[PDB]
Amino acid sequence: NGYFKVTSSTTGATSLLSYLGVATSGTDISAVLGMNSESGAVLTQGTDQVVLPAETKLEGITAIKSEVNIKGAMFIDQILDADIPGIASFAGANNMLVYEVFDTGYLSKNVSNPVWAVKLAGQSNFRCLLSKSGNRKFAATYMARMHTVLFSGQNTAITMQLKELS
Amino acid sequence: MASISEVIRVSLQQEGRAIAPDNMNAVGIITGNQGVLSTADRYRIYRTAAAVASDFGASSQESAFANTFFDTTPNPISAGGVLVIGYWRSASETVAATSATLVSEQTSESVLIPLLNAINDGSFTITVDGGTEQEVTALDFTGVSELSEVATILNSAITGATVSED
Repeated sequence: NGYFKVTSSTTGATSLLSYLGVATSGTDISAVLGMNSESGAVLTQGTDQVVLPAETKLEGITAIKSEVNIKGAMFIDQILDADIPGIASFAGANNMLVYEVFDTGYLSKNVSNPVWAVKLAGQSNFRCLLSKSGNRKFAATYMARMHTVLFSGQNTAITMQLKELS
Repeated sequence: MASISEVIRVSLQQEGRAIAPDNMNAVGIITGNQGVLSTADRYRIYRTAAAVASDFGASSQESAFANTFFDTTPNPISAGGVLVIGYWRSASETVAATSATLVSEQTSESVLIPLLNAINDGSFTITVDGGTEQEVTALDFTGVSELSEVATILNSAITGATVSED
């Protein structure tokens, strides 16, 4: 895709430092090739060895918005309760939505119930959903139904009371 | 097995609440039966014969006058008016002594709930004056969504005194 990739056969702690330089023995291609030292060029030097990043937390979602600027997020897994306030605060700060489902166990006005905690905290960006089956797919069709709006047409602001889902 | 009756609530025979109008035709029928209205309960405002009877009794004189009033096809209510019933002490007004009564001015339900939700503990000092002044602390409002709930919590909080919401 318009990029010229040069990769040594050896893997691990082998460096292709040179930005194609210049040979005194001919007419260069380096300058026109656009991979000179002065020319902007990414040169990821070979890493030492295989690396083992420790398991991040779902809070590591910070990275995702760091690189994509999404606005509606999910998680395949269920978000564990202790992480709920953290991800809620993240949603409030990083200016996006986060749809999450819960089974009937979280049906209470109790503080111990994380969703009621969200309500009392005003963490309004952390949308909470119900599925007796705990159908995580229910988040998808939810996220896929709210966000369909263009914000340039005449009348397009939709609620979600009684909307067809999948 | 969910129902319509939660998203489209349809019912029958609900009496629209009546308020004292500035209108000229807010007429009065003064009665002489201490059965339902006291000196303090000096009057009561009505818009439907049905409610009139359901407060007095369809067998009551006041009920019959209400019917004869409400049957005139041009009805004062048709011109944005109300019926009222008063009370004058025809007979020996017995007034049973009641208890000391305390009322909050703040009718606003909405504003109260979040403040109660945020506060975990509580503190509260009433005096029934029946002895030791009360020292009431263990108050939680986190699980409250409606005024009735804080009411009942207060009830369980104050000895010798029932609390409620009207």
